[PDB]
Amino acid sequence: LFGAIAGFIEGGWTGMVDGWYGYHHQNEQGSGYAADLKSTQNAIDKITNKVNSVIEKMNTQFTAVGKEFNHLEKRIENLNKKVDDGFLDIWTYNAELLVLLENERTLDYHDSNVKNLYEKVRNQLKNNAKEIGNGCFEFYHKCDNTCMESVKNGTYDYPKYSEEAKLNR
Amino acid sequence: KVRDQEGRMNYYWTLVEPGDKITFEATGNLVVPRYAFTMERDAGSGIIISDTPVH
Repeated sequence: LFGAIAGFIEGGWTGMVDGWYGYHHQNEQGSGYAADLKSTQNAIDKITNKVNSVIEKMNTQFTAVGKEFNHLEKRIENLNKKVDDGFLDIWTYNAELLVLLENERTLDYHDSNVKNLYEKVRNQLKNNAKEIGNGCFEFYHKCDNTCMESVKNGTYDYPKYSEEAKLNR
Repeated sequence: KVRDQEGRMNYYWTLVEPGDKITFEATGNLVVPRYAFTMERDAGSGIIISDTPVH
């Protein structure tokens, strides 16, 4: 558990519908949502792979579990029942535990993705911005839509805005 | 007496291999075959006992 989903970010965004993890920017040119498509696609691929691994690893074979025994073959009927009950117990325990564990894995996987996005942005801005605490960054320098498109992309030019940010810090 | 009869009839079956022969010899009490079944088998399945309709 990393502490982002239901942590220092206390809620999801219903408005942001074009992805799973994203940004919300507020400039003098306006406000908007913009999902991070690369991280969302990576998450989709990995969750898809997990679903495929759980579903497409069964390797079932043709069988007929029903067997008929007469009144004088009660012991063999009991053996067949025992086999069936043992298989049922093994499979129910394994299925329940597997689902319970992989649900944890998926939820912590998403929580790690959100944290990683936050740390990437934070390390990319350094001291040009102030960390509010809710999960947000208030810029010390006035920067436009191109600046935040660069921050989303990962090409923030810190030296460009450093001198501007020093005066207001 | 079950089904109005006090005697009995035991029913027997066998599989004759290709090229093999079956021989019946009797002085009485024999219910001879009339129809045999040329049969070819597979891996095996079961018998579903149900009232569900067949479609």
